[PDB]
Amino acid sequence: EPLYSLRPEHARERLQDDSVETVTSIEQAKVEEKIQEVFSSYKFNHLVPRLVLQREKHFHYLKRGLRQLTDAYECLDASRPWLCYWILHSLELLDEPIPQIVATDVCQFLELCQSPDGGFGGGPGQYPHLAPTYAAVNALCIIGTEEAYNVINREKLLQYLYSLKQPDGSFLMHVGGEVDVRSAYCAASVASLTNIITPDLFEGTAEWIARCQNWEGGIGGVPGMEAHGGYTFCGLAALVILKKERSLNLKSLLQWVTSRQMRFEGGFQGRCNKLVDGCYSFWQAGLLPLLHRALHAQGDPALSMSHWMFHQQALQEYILMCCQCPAGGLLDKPGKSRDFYHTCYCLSGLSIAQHFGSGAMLHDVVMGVPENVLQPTHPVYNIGPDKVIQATTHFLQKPVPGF
Amino acid sequence: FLSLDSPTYVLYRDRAEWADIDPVPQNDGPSPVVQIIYSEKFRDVYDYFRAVLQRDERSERAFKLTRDAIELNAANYTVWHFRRVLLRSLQKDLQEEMNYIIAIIEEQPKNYQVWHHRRVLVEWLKDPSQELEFIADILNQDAKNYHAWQHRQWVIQEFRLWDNELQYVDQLLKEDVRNNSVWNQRHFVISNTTGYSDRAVLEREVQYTLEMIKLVPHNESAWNYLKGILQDRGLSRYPNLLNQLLDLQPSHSSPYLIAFLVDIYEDMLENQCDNKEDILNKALELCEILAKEKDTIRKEYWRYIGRSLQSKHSR
Ligand SMILES: CCN(CC)C(=O)Oc1ccc(C[C@@H]2CN(Cc3cncn3C)c3ccc(C#N)cc3CN2S(=O)(=O)c2ccc(OC)cc2)cc1
Ligand SMILES: CC(C)=CCC/C(C)=C/CC/C(C)=C/COP(=O)(O)OP(=O)(O)O
Ligand SMILES: [Zn+2]
Repeated sequence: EPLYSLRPEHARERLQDDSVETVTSIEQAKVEEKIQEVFSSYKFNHLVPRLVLQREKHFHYLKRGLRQLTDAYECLDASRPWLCYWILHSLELLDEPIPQIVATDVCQFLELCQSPDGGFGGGPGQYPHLAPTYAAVNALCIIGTEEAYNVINREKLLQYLYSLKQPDGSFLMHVGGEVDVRSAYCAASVASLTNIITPDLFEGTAEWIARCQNWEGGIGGVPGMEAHGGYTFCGLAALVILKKERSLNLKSLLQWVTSRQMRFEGGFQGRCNKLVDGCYSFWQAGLLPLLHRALHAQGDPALSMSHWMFHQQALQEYILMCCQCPAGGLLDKPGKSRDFYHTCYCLSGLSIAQHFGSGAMLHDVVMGVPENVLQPTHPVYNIGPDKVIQATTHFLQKPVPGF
Repeated sequence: FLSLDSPTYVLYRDRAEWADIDPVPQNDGPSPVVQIIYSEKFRDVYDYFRAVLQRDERSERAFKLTRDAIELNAANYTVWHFRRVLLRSLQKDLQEEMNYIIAIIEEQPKNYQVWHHRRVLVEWLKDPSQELEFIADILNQDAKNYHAWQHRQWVIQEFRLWDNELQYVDQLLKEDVRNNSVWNQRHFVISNTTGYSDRAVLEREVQYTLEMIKLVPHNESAWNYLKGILQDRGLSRYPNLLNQLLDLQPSHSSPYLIAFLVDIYEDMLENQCDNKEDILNKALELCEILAKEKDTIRKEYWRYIGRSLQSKHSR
């Protein structure tokens, strides 16, 4: 009883290296040693385990970062809209309101980032790129006012997306950039939310994405490349937006993700024979809701009506025990430093693991104190489902540009 | 020329060669958000980069400035784009630029911009001759670097350099048989050369994997490879496979072996196999062995597999 990771038999889930040591096994055993110490610390210190999400610490870390960042974030100077999205999403998940004037200041900042030729860049005067375009549009939707919606130039945005579209179905990340399954997701996310999808915008795109699924079951960044959770999320989520989820072998995909949850740590790895992280609480585990909605759309009557097809409890235990910084913020794994990215995706993953939804059926699992329960997140867009519905509704008022 | 970590580095604002140009400070608004408190050095380089960018100054001094800007934030895609404009306008020698990107990737190997720049150089030069060896040096430091594998695949495909790659694979597999990137490269090489729809290759591949599985039974990579190359023909098409796995249980058992058994049974049942309602119970016995005892992190998947099989292969 009652925390899965502290049960005596859990010790049997440690790595079996068959007496054959390689780089891979040495590195996995190091991680498992650190994590076991975390799991054990309660017993060694003779205290009852109590899992608490340090909301107030996280809130103050976020509140501050929304305004000001140390020079440690110099590496993210071409990604400032990412920071707006990470932090705003984290606040939304923690159920912390956004002052009308931080809202207006974010709006103004993102307008400075918008390019006269469409899309958003990483900061004022930077050229546009699909990653900061995605982040900007998501941030604006989280804010959700008429001001925030009005920032986006839908006409230019559509021009920009066409400028990136390739003959084989793919998109460039930016002009003169290269192509990637990330770009298809960024394009489909922004297009669908703002209602600018034309009949030919995504012609070939599902087939290009389907070419990225490999012998493993997952999706690589381009055809031929190793399966990875980041790319598998982008690929599946884009196909859900395009209604082409059917193009994939969903069954090999399901077997692949589920295989990515670590038996000992409880969190997810990004690819096979690599390390648990942190942000894959969202990128890997967020596949399960998408696979549920897909397999259900095909009439799969073996589907649970209460749980996603991963160990929700073990993931919550990983995040809560191993991924919180005491000063606020969340992280990849013990011994790493906090950051706003892991704060975003660790909390997004926590939320997914807490909330099951499937039409009529709703069911929560909240490990630790009941205060730990977060607001839900939409598995396709990773903003609140209310922000999505809301946003999709307001831009349906307008015609797809051209019309 | 003047390195950013030279003891004698001077800010651009104190350089005489730059006096004619007024820096352009970042326009962040009256009340900024996510405002990063840049070091003096970063802010100084970038104020001058904005100036040359806005004037579209296509000069040797601008070219050298992009170097410092890149070093300060190599993720800055706007600087890389301008550097490429400058490489072309100034007619810079691209082999020297190849020397530069080599040094940069070597320092910051997990960055998209850096590998994309290299690829652009190789396509400008139509010259892949340094690539496999350079890539092998990066992989000697991190054998799982995703960009390095992606660039390798690209070079091999584009310039048809397939002939020595399976040998490279073999080397790395011996170094670390758990390296999933190397198992993936194996599949990539074989399926683009001889293919797997061939009996001589399909076999040797299987015998090699079973041989790897035997040496280290809890390496999931070899198991996923094995499954991967047999499964789209259908596992039940190979009837000896069952037996040969149902023979190393007490010797080499794992949740991987047991789960492979379930995949075999699953395909058997999907085709109208012999002893139908019979092989089904074997599978369920295993599923619940997995969901309750042997692989409980997947309890929700294995209970769902128990179900769907029940649902379509029972009564
Ligand atoms: C476009 C979708 N969004 C929403 C804005 C998004 O965040 O997507 C990603 C953008 C970039 C990335 C790649 C990296 C990932 N990392 C490094 C990392 C994460 N987990 C383990 N590691 C080693 C990080 C890490 C920290 C932060 C913060 N804050 C951000 C990233 C985002 N990027 S990164 O290439 O920009 C980067 C940044 C800092 C860094 O030094 C730690 C290493 C990489 C992944 C997802
Ligand atoms: C829309 C968008 C931009 C989505 C992001 C997609 C995403 C998370 C991509 C990851 C790319 C990748 C192979 C990282 C490997 O890093 P690593 O080798 O350090 O880590 P790993 O060992 O966990 O693979
Ligand atoms: Zn991470």
